Amino acid sequence: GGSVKKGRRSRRCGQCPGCQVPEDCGVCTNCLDKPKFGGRNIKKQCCKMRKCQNLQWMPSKAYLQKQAKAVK
Ligand SMILES: [Zn+2]
Ligand SMILES: [Zn+2]
Repeated sequence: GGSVKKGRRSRRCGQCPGCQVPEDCGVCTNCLDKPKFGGRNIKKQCCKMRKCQNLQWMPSKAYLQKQAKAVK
């Protein structure tokens, strides 16, 4: 259930508004959903301000399963 299926490889940049947030903004639905923000840690979702904006993506190869290694 928590595995990649209809998606591709993605890696957050690490220098955007999202990646620069190591804490909970405390004002977005996700954060406010936390007890410390009045919530109840029931929704405990990814902070809207934390979610990366720019990540490295690449086409999937689960359907092709081609080869791209140093065959020898
Ligand atoms: Zn937030
Ligand atoms: Zn980022």
